[PDB]
Amino acid sequence: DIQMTQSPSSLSASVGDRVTITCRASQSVSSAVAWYQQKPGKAPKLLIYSASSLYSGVPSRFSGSRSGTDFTLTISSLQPEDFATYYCQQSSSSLITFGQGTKVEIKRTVAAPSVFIFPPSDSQLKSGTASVVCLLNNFYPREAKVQWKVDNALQSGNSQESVTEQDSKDSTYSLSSTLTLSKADYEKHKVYACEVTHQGLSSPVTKSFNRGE
Amino acid sequence: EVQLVESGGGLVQPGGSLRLSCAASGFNFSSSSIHWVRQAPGKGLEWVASIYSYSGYTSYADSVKGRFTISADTSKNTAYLQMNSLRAEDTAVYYCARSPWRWSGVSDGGFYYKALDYWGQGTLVTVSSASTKGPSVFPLAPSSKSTSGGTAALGCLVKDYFPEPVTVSWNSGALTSGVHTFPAVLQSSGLYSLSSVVTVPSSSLGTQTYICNVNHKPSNTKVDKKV
Amino acid sequence: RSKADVERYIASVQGSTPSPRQKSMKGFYFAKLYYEAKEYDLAKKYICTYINVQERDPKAHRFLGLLYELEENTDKAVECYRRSVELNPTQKDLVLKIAELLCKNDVTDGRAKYWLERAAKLFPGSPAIYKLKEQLLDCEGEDGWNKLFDLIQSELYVRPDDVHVNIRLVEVYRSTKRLKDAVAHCHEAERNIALRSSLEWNSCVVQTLKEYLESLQCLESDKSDWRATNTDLLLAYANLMLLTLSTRDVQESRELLQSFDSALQSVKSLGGNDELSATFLEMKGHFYMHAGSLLLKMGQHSSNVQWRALSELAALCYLIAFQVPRPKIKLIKGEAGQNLLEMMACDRLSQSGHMLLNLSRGKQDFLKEIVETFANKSGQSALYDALFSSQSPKDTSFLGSDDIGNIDVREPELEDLTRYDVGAIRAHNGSLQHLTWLGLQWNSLPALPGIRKWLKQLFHHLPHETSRLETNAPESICILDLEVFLLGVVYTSHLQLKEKCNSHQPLCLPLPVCKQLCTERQKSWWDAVCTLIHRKAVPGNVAKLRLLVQHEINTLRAQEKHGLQPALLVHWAECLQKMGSGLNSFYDQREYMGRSVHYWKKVLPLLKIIKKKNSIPEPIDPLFKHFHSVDIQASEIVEYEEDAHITFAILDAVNGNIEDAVTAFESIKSVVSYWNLALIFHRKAEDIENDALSPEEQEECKNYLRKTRDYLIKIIDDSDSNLSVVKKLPVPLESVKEMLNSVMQE
Repeated sequence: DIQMTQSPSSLSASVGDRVTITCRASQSVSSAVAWYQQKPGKAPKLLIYSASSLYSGVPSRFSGSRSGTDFTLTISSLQPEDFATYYCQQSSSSLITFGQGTKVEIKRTVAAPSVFIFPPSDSQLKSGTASVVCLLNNFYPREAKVQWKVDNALQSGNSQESVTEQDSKDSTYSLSSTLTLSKADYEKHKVYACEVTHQGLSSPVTKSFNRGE
Repeated sequence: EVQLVESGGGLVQPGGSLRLSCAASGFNFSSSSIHWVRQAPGKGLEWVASIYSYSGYTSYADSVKGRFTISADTSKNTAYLQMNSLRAEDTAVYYCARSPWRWSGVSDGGFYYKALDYWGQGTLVTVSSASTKGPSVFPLAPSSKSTSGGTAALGCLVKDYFPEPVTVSWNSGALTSGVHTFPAVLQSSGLYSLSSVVTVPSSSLGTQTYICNVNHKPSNTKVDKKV
Repeated sequence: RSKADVERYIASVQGSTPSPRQKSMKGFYFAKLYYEAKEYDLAKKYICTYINVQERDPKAHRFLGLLYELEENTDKAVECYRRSVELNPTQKDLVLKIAELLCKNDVTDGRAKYWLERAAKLFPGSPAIYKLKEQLLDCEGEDGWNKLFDLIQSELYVRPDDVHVNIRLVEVYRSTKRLKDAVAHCHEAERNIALRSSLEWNSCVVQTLKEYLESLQCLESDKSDWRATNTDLLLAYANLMLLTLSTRDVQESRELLQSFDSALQSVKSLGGNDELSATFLEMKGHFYMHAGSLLLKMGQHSSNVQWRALSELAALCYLIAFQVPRPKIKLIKGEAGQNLLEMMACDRLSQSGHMLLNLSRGKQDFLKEIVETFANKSGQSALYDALFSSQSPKDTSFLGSDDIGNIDVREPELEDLTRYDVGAIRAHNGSLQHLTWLGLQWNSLPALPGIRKWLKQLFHHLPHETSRLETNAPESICILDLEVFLLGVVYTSHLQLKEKCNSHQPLCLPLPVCKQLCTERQKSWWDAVCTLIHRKAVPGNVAKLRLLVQHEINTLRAQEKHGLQPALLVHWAECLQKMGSGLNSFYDQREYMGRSVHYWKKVLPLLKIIKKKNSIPEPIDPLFKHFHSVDIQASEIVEYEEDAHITFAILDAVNGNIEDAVTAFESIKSVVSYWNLALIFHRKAEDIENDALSPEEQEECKNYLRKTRDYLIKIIDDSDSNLSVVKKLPVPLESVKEMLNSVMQE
């Protein structure tokens, strides 16, 4: 099977930059590749067809190119409206495959997340479950790692997190981490700590609470 | 004047069946090849089906081969994606698109399409044996006494609901700025859950009553919760 | 010998031995001469009757088996040999035959093995014995049979319209003797519009159904779905009859009629009020219609005395068919099934309708005489006589037992006929043969067919005119192109047939009997553009099909090197003006008027050279055959120049050049110019008639409405006085009066 390996997976740049995205075809493929722009939630739009031909209506700053089995999308001067996800697509014999995609995030200076831990509410304990929430607010870049400590004991496989898209005003992200298990296990431990590691943090920082405060 | 409209989506139980309808207008449906491309949440584009322009030989990805069936009707000027034996993995936003005969070439060993020019709005298809359910709201207030100087953080936990979407607002839209509502996550049970939070001056805490307003329309649920 | 020598001997021994027993005991000796006169559907029934009285004769039984061998009915031929063998064991050669046929048809049953063992001991180590031993081995094994099945299914996936492949599936089902699956696929496949049009497929459908009726599996399973499958047989018979009549010869068509009539008699007894009963209703009509068409085929070749009598007889048949009411559509289980049944109903009324007319135009109220003279039961026997040989039992023949009650004897109404045609365009998959026939049938009538509505019924959502008219790429095909095409196909066909009969009525031929009415070039194009539009082309052949269409586009649009005689262009021009001039919407008016002006603009240069009696440069392999029969003459030039100038003005008016349009319209005092003058004066009045506005302008506004009234009155005054003017009306007379009523009440 043919595979289109897209690189990089996530890119960060600012306006005016000359940006480049590349896709490699595993097998030798003919010039039947395309490029698409997909803004969050909206439909994908066609930018380049047949490798280097511009789709009617696309701005002139877009250009496609190929070298061996590596196809490359090139934006001469990035614009604010071009900060979206891109995809490469090959059409082989009775088959179409897309790249993993490339997100173009707006670059800015670093920001440290202001963290606030929150305990499970009385109402939730009434139901029989216990969820701990750890906020990471208005930071940059997207990359971060959070760890959970129950009485200074690592936990994995029982918590999850989700991240907001890059905000429009300050270009910062936010993350909500949820540690969910039964009230029975929640009443079995007293100390709870949420640790955060981030490029913006001088050193890792942790905030914690004790059941009953 | 030229457009594609997707319909026939909605939720279904695993092992069930659905039928999507891609209504086309503005280009001769006979000379256009029709494709379907799904996309799960936070995932990339996956080609699932194609129909050669002037004849209609099918071709599917192995992830759905034998289960799905794509068809084209000249009289109704509409294409469809019949889906059978649906699995939870098939949960995704299904788009359709065309490729004119100008871009549809047939070669020894299969045919190729140069690109997909016209795309549709995209109809959602959810596959999950979980039954509809309203959200349970648990408050998340600050156990802080002016921790971060003059500003504190509060939020609401929307949990144990199905299916997406849920909408949240604070003080019925009065508290617009500072808010960040996070996408939901599929809990192994089958129900989704998300959090909504906002940063507000700690000096105003206790003075301005803070209330999050969640609305889960698929289950006709409305809940206001103070923090 | 001939047909007369053998059928005249019927009266020879009929007058010597008239009792039923001796009449049937002569069947073998009757059948003795039909086998020599090449009559196998007849000889079969003659010998079969002698077998009804002399059931123990090994010679007669073998003779029928040898006759079923010529019919290639293995199951029937084998059984006959069996009877002759069990009566007389000394017939060794028949033991070989039975063993020979059992091993060739199917080896799955051990019966083929048994008869081979006996055949061996009767002919020790003969050359044929080993041959049969190898044949029996030839048949594949269980894995082998399954292997073939997967190929056909995988082959049918991408090629469901292939006649041969679907036939093979029924044969494979029949080889494993799972006939229920054979009919099951046969039923689900009678919904395919293409397969329904295949002569060879329908023949297989008739057999696979009959085989199932007699099959042990049909009785054991249940008697509930028995009715369902029975319907398809009748349906198959109707389709098979339509096709056999056109392609096959006189003899084969008549033989199929007998199978049709046998089925009808076997079905009527059950009755009821379900799909089968409703199907029997519609198929009953088809029977007479095709029987009438069958009658006319024989008479065409024959003398005049037989022609009139046969056409008289056929006229009754078509009449019977037309009378039959529209079948109860609601009563069917599914949408596909019921829509199909109605489609056939429309086909019946349309085909029989035009025939009823073309036969009635010969004389005055010719139809009345046909009913008053042959509606008598005497005609029922005269019909059975001409169609069949009287020897067959007239009791179990549906034709002889039908209750011909209260024949409407009312000629058809054109308006009903139009909606029958339009509803039946999809009856024969829109073969250019089908449409060229209809178009010709309306060529003799005073009202014209809604061709644009035909095309809309076939190619849905095909634009009237394509934006990208600049190129001839066949992705830009438009309903206008097709409409312009069919016009030429019929205008060409009419002239070709006119030339043929001149060397030797042309309207009177029924649809099956007549041969290809279009040039293979034209037919190839229509079949191409059809397969292309409906998306039933072939990825490989796409480029070829696409180019085949492209080649002719430049002619349908009167572009470089158009093979168009000036007369055909003029016909296109006026036929589109008047076609468009009667439309209500502006989009359609503009388009049809545009094309009309376009073709006009291409002719006028030719007419000017023809106006001075010069020579036109004849074409190179034209798409539409030229004819001197309709070559334009100077006598008609000034009319076209005038009639064209109208078409110019009309488009000027639709575009907005009212000043130039009126100036031209007023120049010629024509009935059509009145309807145009009136229609545009009314619009200038109605809009300004009631809004608050300068009073002086209001009086001027009323003044136009006053002109409208006058011109409509000039139309009706001149219309009622002379008939030729009634035909020149761009719209119906009642439509002109309709506006006038509203004009004055305003």
